Amino acid sequence: TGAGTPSQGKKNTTTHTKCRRCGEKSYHTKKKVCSSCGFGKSAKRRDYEWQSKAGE
Amino acid sequence: GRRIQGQRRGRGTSTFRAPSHRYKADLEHRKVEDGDVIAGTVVDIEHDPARSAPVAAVEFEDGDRRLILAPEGVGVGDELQVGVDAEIAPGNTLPLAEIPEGVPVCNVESSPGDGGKFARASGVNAQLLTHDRNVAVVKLPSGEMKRLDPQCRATIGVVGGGGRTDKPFVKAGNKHHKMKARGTKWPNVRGVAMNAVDHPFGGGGRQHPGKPKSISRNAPPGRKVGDIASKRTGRGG
Amino acid sequence: RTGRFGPRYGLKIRVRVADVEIKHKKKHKCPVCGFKKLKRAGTGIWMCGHCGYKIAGGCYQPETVAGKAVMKA
RNA sequence: ACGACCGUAUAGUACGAGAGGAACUACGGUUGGUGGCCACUGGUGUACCGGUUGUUCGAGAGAGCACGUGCCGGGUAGCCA
RNA sequence: CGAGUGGCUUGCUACCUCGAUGUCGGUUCCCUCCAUCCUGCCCGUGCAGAAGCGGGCAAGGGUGAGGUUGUUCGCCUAUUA
RNA sequence: GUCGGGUGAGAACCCCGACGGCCUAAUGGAUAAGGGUUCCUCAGCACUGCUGAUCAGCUGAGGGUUAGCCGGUCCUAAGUCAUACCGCAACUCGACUAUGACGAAAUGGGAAACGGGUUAAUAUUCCCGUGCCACUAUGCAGUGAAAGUUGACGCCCUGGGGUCGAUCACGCUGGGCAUCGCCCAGUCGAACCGUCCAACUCCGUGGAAGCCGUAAUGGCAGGAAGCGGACGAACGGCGGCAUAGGGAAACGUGAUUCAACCUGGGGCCCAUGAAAAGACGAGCAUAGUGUCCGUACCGAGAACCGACACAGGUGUCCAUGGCGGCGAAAGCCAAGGCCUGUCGGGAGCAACCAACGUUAGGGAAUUCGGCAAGUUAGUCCCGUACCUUCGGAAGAAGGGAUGCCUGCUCCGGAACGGAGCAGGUCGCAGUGACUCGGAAGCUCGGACUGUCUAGUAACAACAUAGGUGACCGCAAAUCCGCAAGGACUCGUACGGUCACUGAAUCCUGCCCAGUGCAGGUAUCUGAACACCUCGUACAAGAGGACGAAGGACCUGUCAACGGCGGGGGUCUUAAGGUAGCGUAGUACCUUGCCGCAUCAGUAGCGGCUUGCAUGAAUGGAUUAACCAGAGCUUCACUGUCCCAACGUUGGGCCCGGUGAACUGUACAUUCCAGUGCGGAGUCUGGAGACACCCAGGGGGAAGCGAAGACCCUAUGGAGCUUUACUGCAGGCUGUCGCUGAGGACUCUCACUCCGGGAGGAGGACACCGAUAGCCGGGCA
RNA sequence: GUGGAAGUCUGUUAGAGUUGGUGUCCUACAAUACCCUCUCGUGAUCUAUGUGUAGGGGUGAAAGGCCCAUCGAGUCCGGCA
Ligand SMILES: *C(=O)[C@H](Cc1ccccc1)NC(=O)CCCCCN
Ligand SMILES: [Cl-]
Ligand SMILES: [Cl-]
Ligand SMILES: [Cl-]
Ligand SMILES: [K+]
Ligand SMILES: [Mg+2]
Ligand SMILES: [Mg+2]
Ligand SMILES: [Mg+2]
Ligand SMILES: [Mg+2]
Ligand SMILES: [Mg+2]
Ligand SMILES: [Mg+2]
Ligand SMILES: [Mg+2]
Ligand SMILES: [Mg+2]
Ligand SMILES: [Mg+2]
Ligand SMILES: [Mg+2]
Ligand SMILES: [Mg+2]
Ligand SMILES: [Mg+2]
Ligand SMILES: [Mg+2]
Ligand SMILES: [Mg+2]
Ligand SMILES: [Mg+2]
Ligand SMILES: [Mg+2]
Ligand SMILES: [Mg+2]
Ligand SMILES: [Mg+2]
Ligand SMILES: [Mg+2]
Ligand SMILES: [Mg+2]
Ligand SMILES: [Mg+2]
Ligand SMILES: [Mg+2]
Ligand SMILES: [Mg+2]
Ligand SMILES: [Mg+2]
Ligand SMILES: [Mg+2]
Ligand SMILES: [Mg+2]
Ligand SMILES: [Mg+2]
Ligand SMILES: [Mg+2]
Ligand SMILES: [Mg+2]
Ligand SMILES: [Mg+2]
Ligand SMILES: [Mg+2]
Ligand SMILES: [Mg+2]
Ligand SMILES: [Mg+2]
Ligand SMILES: [Mg+2]
Ligand SMILES: [Mg+2]
Ligand SMILES: [Mg+2]
Ligand SMILES: [Mg+2]
Ligand SMILES: [Mg+2]
Ligand SMILES: [Mg+2]
Ligand SMILES: [Mg+2]
Ligand SMILES: [Mg+2]
Ligand SMILES: [Mg+2]
Ligand SMILES: [Mg+2]
Ligand SMILES: [Mg+2]
Ligand SMILES: [Mg+2]
Ligand SMILES: [Mg+2]
Ligand SMILES: [Mg+2]
Ligand code: NA
Ligand code: NA
Ligand code: NA
Ligand code: NA
Ligand code: NA
Ligand code: NA
Ligand code: NA
Ligand code: NA
Ligand code: NA
Ligand code: NA
Ligand code: NA
Ligand code: NA
Ligand code: NA
Ligand code: NA
Ligand code: NA
Ligand code: NA
Ligand code: NA
Ligand code: NA
Ligand code: NA
Ligand code: NA
Ligand code: NA
Repeated sequence: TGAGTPSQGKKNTTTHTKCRRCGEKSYHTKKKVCSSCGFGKSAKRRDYEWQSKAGE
Repeated sequence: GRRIQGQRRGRGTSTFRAPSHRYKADLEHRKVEDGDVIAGTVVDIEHDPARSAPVAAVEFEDGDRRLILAPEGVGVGDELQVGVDAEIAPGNTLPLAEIPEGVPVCNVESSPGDGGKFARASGVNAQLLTHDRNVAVVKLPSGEMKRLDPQCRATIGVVGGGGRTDKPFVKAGNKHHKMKARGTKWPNVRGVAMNAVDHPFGGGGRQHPGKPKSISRNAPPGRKVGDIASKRTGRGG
Repeated sequence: RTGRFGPRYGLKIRVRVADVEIKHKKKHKCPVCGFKKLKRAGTGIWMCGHCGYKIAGGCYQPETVAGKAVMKA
């Protein structure tokens, strides 16, 4: 079975959804954790220094 | 390379775990204040998914209902007793001290009150040889002579289900069904059939181990494969 | 017996399956009553269809060579 | 756009102790190639005609479908070897 | 032993192509060369004849079917001018 | 699809009718996920729609989803999270232990709803009618009340009860057909309330010594049959519901086979087939309450995922519509759906191409190879070799039969079930289409079913049972973690971990020198602390004594890595190839030699065999069965071939509409020769050459496509290996701290483990922290 | 005779798989498709949903296979010009 087009057919599972905390469609309803703001994992907001160029 | 199979095991993932949730009871000797008065009645004989051997359901005088590591010859209705003054019949449990030397025993405690550790598999049995006020010498199924505190409780008789090993599985399918009831990864791929990256025996234009198979006791996990600290190998001599 | 296996598995494997299972299915003499109405209920479990007595025995035989040594000692 | 071979007469002759055994020429045919043609034989021929299985149109009659003819039997013209 | 011709084999060289000129064999279809296997015309013969052997001119046409092998090559069979 | 017609400025494709078709586990009906308004109405055509459009899933504007009794909600599953505890330099990190919570919408468990009607669009939700559940309140009853039952369960075989459906018989109602008298549709009616009860179990009676009983097993003096009784089922029967409802009408009765549903019996396990909430137990009247969330529509060759209205992918239920037949098979046909797998018009419609039919005579000559195609085919009777693990081989092979019509027989309660008989009779052909094996032999491999390179490898590779060796008594062996801790383990040697070989059968020789592992070890070697000497008012430093693991040394071990020769009638380096097998899937010489087979056989098979360079669990030999595995032979078959032809359908060609891409330094009508960085349309010399266009098959542009994947080069990269260099985890061992009392010893008080506790075991060791030596491609 | 076992047989039942055609396609219907052929089809079976394991780590009946068209070390951003 091709890993391409034919394997795209079974994709009717919902995972990422609109987050209650940040509003981004990044709340993983299976994990109950937002990949965008960290809701469900961290009280503090998810943020990293690598989201921008080192000197900026 | 990559961690070998023996290393994936330890992590305790689903594939390597025993279907505990599908198991019945943790077979252990009952706790008795003292006196021995404790006796109960066999109510039923069930199959133990964890040992592929029968086990007996018992109702005790003080209302307690617990499964028990059943020796051969226990039937519904029989009355079992557990304590210092328990009669000396099959199925009854009492300290090695109170047991007459020369009698076959099973489910022996390593230390008084641990609920039994030795001789619990199908048809096996320990052999109480010597007594004393300090040491009770028992011979375990492996043939070893073990010195035990005479206060160590045990059950009279041999474990039920003897001879299980006598019949061959005949087909992969039967192994399969048995394996599905144990904490084990099956089937087994030989190291020599793997890639160098996956196992110290892997690789090569043909199949053979790289070095000798006898590995030192000091070898680290990932390398300790083959014949571990073998005192010898083969059959000759 | 082993005939369900067809020409598969070889001599020893199926000869032992027949041997074990023939003894296995033999009429067995009940320990409580004395009637030969003991049948295997499952692995290591036996019962008398006559009185209903359910016993603990060998895996393919109600009595094992070792279980007998117990009675004596 | 023709190449080549076999056979007959020549002749059981010339030659030759014998065994054996030609030619010129004239004929008949075959093979390969070439161009064309379909009276003849042969192929096709889901034009056509018949037989018959299953099913549907109530039966009958007459029909549809079964892969672009259900299958079987016959086959004109044309196209072909 | 000496003198050469060819550019099919094999080797040498590293000029051409590494921002790629698709491999061997086979097949199919076309043209060509002659150092001619057959056919035409000839010379010599240790040329009686018949059957050959060797040579000259000559490239018009022909040079086919099969068994083993991927084979090219080659070995083998029966036909063949 | 076609002919008519409707609407419209405009109609091949929007709508109506007829005629003609397509889909039958789906192209029908209901839905899960997922989509998200795509649903309905009106108005439109700039966009989207493979052409057009008056149409639309498009554009714009409105409208549309109604629940005590359908879901959610509640319960608990694998498992997840939160808090506490502990770890960590630390956390948004981390295992355990407690507590709490979360975790099932088709498809786990579960209090209660049916029938009719209605809208453009909802409907067990609204309306009408009827019914039901739970809680609460009032009243009567009741003292019972929590033990127990239920929820609640695997795989295989099977009996009984039984509804719908389907069919048969006959009657009634309506329809169709028009030589008969046939053919089609209907003939209805719920939840619920009440009642009936087969099976199972049990009781009394009875008293079987051979009877009772089953599809089968089975039952019995420990009491069989029979008889009487207790308990006791359906989504089933029966009555109500119902001068409800529905139907134009009639508004039936019996039967068979019986999905659903109910209830039993048997067999299997080295496999044992959830849990909890809840319900029952535990009466009745009347009344009140029953909130919150979901509800439209699609559910797919246009509403989902795949960039698309994508030939792909995507779960559940309808498995009982008719004929057919073994059949949920083919073929044909209903109900229902559709003509939207959405561009059309024209040419006897050429060449060429895709799918395909048929080809005389020959019959594998084709080819690496029978690739492709073909042959055979269903059912019954007869009959069936070698070999074999006795199962099989086997549908071996081979031979015969097969329709229709008339009248019958047998099995059975019967079938619209099955098996036969006699007679008549048609065709070239009776499994008449359809469905539907070609057969046989030799050799190689793996025993077998199974697994695999999603996307060029399905195999001989992996797995497997079976054989074997290794480690470990559980405070274990093995393994994960930095730690706190953890898997194995609800486990305990008949265990489970680590490896090798790979069913069966006959077997499995010799070698311990090297390497590995393990045991032992007088002596030798062997670090640090402490100790002794020298040195320093101290210190650095030098040296000594003692000496752990380890090494030297000795021993054991090959189903441990591996080895099994040259020479002579021993030497390297331990042994010197045994049983077997052998030109091998291993044999260079090689197409070895002989034989079989053929006209001819680098093939195949058999024998020989000095084996370049076979050989025993790096398993050897051999082997029935099995195989989309490799090679060979025969019969059969045939367009694979001789050698091609004709035909069918879709293209191709012409016309209307729609409308890309690849590629392009320039110039360019070339050809033959030459030359040139040695492979030129463009240079040189000649030759040829009027321009433009249509179709073709692809000779050339070293054609297009891809900064060559081969090869080398770079003090490039990565993955892998090891007795490469250097280090790092980990294991072993000595020492110091925890740490205490009296080269060997006792004790108990820290500390560890067992025990519910009392207490028991162990004990200054172990664990843990620090350090030293050895091992250390496990890792960088 | 009864019984009805089997990693048993036939089988496009459903469903799973993917041998040959080296066919069609190869600016595709499709970044793995179509057709015929073929294998399995009561079991080590197939399948939906839920759930667990995470990057030198998983998972692997072992092909260096698979971990969202990405695997001899996923993807994203950063180190980084
Ligand atoms: C040897 O001749 C190599 C073989 C090869 C190399 C790489 C991968 C597979 C096999 N063949 C070539 O180098 C052919 C090159 C083709 C060049 C065409 N322009
Ligand atoms: Cl096991
Ligand atoms: Cl719902
Ligand atoms: Cl029954
Ligand atoms: K090149
Ligand atoms: Mg992928
Ligand atoms: Mg336990
Ligand atoms: Mg078995
Ligand atoms: Mg498991
Ligand atoms: Mg294995
Ligand atoms: Mg490999
Ligand atoms: Mg390695
Ligand atoms: Mg091997
Ligand atoms: Mg090996
Ligand atoms: Mg037709
Ligand atoms: Mg080219
Ligand atoms: Mg000449
Ligand atoms: Mg010429
Ligand atoms: Mg609409
Ligand atoms: Mg409109
Ligand atoms: Mg919940
Ligand atoms: Mg449910
Ligand atoms: Mg609707
Ligand atoms: Mg709806
Ligand atoms: Mg469409
Ligand atoms: Mg022919
Ligand atoms: Mg041939
Ligand atoms: Mg040939
Ligand atoms: Mg074929
Ligand atoms: Mg009868
Ligand atoms: Mg036929
Ligand atoms: Mg061979
Ligand atoms: Mg195999
Ligand atoms: Mg592949
Ligand atoms: Mg295969
Ligand atoms: Mg393949
Ligand atoms: Mg193998
Ligand atoms: Mg074993
Ligand atoms: Mg094994
Ligand atoms: Mg084993
Ligand atoms: Mg030979
Ligand atoms: Mg050996
Ligand atoms: Mg010029
Ligand atoms: Mg390059
Ligand atoms: Mg290379
Ligand atoms: Mg490197
Ligand atoms: Mg503890
Ligand atoms: Mg390295
Ligand atoms: Mg099978
Ligand atoms: Mg099958
Ligand atoms: Mg899953
Ligand atoms: Mg490899
Ligand atoms: Na190896
Ligand atoms: Na020359
Ligand atoms: Na180039
Ligand atoms: Na070629
Ligand atoms: Na010539
Ligand atoms: Na040849
Ligand atoms: Na009823
Ligand atoms: Na039928
Ligand atoms: Na259209
Ligand atoms: Na199978
Ligand atoms: Na050795
Ligand atoms: Na050694
Ligand atoms: Na060898
Ligand atoms: Na197979
Ligand atoms: Na043909
Ligand atoms: Na060209
Ligand atoms: Na690499
Ligand atoms: Na029998
Ligand atoms: Na296929
Ligand atoms: Na990585
Ligand atoms: Na970067």
